[PDB]
Amino acid sequence: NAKGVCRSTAKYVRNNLETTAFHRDDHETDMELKPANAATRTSRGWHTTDLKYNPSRVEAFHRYGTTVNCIVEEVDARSVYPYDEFVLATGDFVYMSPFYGYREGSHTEHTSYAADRFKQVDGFYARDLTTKARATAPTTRNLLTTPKFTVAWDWVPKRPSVCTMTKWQEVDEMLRSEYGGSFRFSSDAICTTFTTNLTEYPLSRVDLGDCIGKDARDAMDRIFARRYNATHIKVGQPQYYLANGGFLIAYQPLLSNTLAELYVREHLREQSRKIEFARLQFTYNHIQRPVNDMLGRVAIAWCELCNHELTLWNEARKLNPNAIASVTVGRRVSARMLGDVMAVSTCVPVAADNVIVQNSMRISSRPGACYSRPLVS
Amino acid sequence: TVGRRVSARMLGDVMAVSTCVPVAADNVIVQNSMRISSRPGACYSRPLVSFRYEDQGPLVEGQLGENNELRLTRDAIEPCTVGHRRYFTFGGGYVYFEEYAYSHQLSRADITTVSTFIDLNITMLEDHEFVPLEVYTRHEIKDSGLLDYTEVQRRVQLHDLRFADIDTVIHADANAAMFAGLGAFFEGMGDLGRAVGKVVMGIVGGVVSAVSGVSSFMSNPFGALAVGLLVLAGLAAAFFAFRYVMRLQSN
Amino acid sequence: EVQRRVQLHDLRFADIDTVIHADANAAMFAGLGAFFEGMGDLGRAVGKVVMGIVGGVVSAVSGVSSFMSNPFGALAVGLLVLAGLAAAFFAFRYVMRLQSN
Repeated sequence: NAKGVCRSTAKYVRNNLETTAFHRDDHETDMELKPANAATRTSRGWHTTDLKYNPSRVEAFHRYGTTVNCIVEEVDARSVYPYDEFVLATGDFVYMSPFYGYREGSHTEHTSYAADRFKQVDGFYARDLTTKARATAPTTRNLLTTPKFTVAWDWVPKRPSVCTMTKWQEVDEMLRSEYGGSFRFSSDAICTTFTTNLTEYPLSRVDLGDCIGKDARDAMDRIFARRYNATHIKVGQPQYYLANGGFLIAYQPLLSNTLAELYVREHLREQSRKIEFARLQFTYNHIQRPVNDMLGRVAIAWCELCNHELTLWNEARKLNPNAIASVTVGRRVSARMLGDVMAVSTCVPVAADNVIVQNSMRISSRPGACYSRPLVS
Repeated sequence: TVGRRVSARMLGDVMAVSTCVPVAADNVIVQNSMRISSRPGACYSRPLVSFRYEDQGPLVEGQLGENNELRLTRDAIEPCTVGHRRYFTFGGGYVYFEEYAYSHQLSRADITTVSTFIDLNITMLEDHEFVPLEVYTRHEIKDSGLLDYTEVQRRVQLHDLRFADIDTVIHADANAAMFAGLGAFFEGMGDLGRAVGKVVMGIVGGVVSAVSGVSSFMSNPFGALAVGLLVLAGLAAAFFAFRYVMRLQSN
Repeated sequence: EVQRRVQLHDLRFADIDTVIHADANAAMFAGLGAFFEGMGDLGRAVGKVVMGIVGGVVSAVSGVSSFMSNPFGALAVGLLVLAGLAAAFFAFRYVMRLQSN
C-alpha cells in the first residue's frame, strides 16, 4: 500500500519443516509490481515477474536456484442470507461474515478462523498500483489470512431486513386437482407441477407486514380485469398453500359463465322440488364428471408438450452452451458444463474500432500448418 | 417416445431397442478415487462403482454413466488435468469430485434451477482464474469441462495434422536432401552439368543401395550372428598375432 | 461415444510425446543426482565433475551415431573393419607358418 513493492523473500514448507526462499538467490529487495497485460478493465491484477507471459519460462526454471513472485488481484465477492460466509471470483470460499469486525454489532457475527488471523484498520487510504495516486477519503479496512492467501475488503455495517419471500411468477391460468390425498397444480406457462397437502396455510400468522398478501391481491385483480371479467366469475376468497421444494402459492378459483348457469339451474330445481357457489362447486356429480374429463385432457396435452420441448432444448445445450445460456439470460454470457451441471459468468464488451485483423493465416515456422480462423490484435 | 427407460442403438438406417432393468439406490457404492495407479498419466472420466442386483447377491463392478445408468465396461478414460472439478448425478442428488478425488454429496435442492426458458434474475460475477503453477513449470494441461461441438471439431483437426506430419517423415528419406543438393549444383552447369551429373547420380545410387543391402541383412538374427562371429574371430586372431610378434620383438 | 473416442486418442498422443521428449540418459542422471544429493557436501564436490565426464561419454557416443547414420559414414567404417579383418587373418595365417616351422 505504501509504495507498490514486495520483499523478494518468502517462507515455504518442505520435508515437514519451514525454509526461506530468495529471488534468484539474492538478498531482500523491493520489487516493483507491474500490470498484467491480459487483465480486463475490471478484475485487475499485478505481478513482479514476467514469466507468466514471456516464453523464457522454458529455460528460466533451469537457470536459477529459486524464484519468488508476488501477486495482487482485484476480484468480485458474493454472500447470501444468513451472511455467514462468502465466495470469491476465483471459486474459493471464506468462512467469515463479510459484515464482521471489532465495531458495534459486527463482532457478534459468524467466524471460523482463529483470533490472530484477523485484523482491522481505521483511517486507511488506498493507492492505485497503475497510477501511483493516493485516495481522497479514508475507509475501514478488514484483513484476513487464509492458509493459501491473504484477503482484504472495505467494512460497512449490516444492511436492513427485507420481506421473506419474493414474487417469482404471475400465472394467468392454473388448473388444480385432487389426487392421492394431495393437491396438484399445473399450467402451460411453466413445466413444473406443484404438489401440496390439503390444509390451507395461515399466512396472517407470519406476514404481519402484508408484504406477500398485498402484492398477491393486486396481481390477481390486474389479471382478472385483463382477461376474465367478461367471461368468468370469482368463486370465493384467495387461498394459500406451501408446495414441495419451498414455494408459496396464492390461488383464486374461477367459474365460466357457461358452467355457472348449470349450478344455477340445479339449485333452482333443488329449490323447486322442496348464491354462494363455494357451497355447490363439488356437490353435483353429473356436472363434475364432464369437467374432470375436459380439464384432465387439457392437463395431459400440456404435459406431453413440455416433455417434447425440454428434450430438444437439453440436447442443444450440450452442443453450444454459450448460445443457449445467452438466450435464456438475455445478455452475452460464458458457460461451461462441469459434468451434470452448468457454470456461468459475464463477458466484457470491446468497441469495434479498437480491433485490428492480420493479413495472413499461414504459419511460417511449420510449412504444413495454417490457422483455422483469423488472427487479431 | 415409449414412456419408460429403454436402451437403443442405430443399426445403420433403422433403430434397435430393448428394456433396461432397475436397481435400488441403497445397493450401489461409489469409490473415492478416479486416478489409475498402473499408468500415471491417465484418469477415469466418470466415477467407479460397485453394486448388487438383489439385497443378498454377489458384487458387480462398473462405471457411473449419465442419468443414473450403470455401465459394466470401465472404459471411459482421459489424460489427467489440473484444476479438475465435477458434479455427477447420483440417486436423486449429486456427488462432488475435485482433483480426481471424492469430497461430499448434495441434494437436488441445494442448487438453483433455470426453471423457465427465459429468466433474468441471475446474479453472476466476472470470473478470474487462479491458475496452478504446474501449467508454466511442467507444461501440464488445464481443465476445461466437457467438450462442446466446436471443441470436438477443433481436436479432430489437430489429430489429422499430427498424422500428416508422421506421413511426411515415413514417405521421405535422408537421401532426398543429398540428391537435391547434387541436382541444384549440376543444373547450374548446363550441358557439362548434365554430362557429369548423369554418371555421378548413378554411382551415388550404387553406394546407397549397396549400404542398404548389407544393413538390411543384419535384421535377421542369423545375419546379425554371422557378422558378430566374424568380428569376434577377427579380434581373437588380431590379439593373438599381435602378442606373438611382441614375443619376436622381445627376443 | 464420439467424445469418448476423441479423449482416448489425445491420451495416446500424450504417451507418444512423453516417449520422444524424454531419453534413456534421464534415468542415469536421476540415479546419480539422488546419490550425490544424499552424499552431502562431498557429494556436490564430486557430482559437479562427474556430470562433466559422463556428459563427455554420452556426447561422444552421440557424435559417432550422427556420423554412422550417413551412407558414406557407414561405408567408411565398413571398409575400415573389412580391411582390418583381412589384415588380421592374413597376419594370423602368416605367424601360423612360422609357428609350424
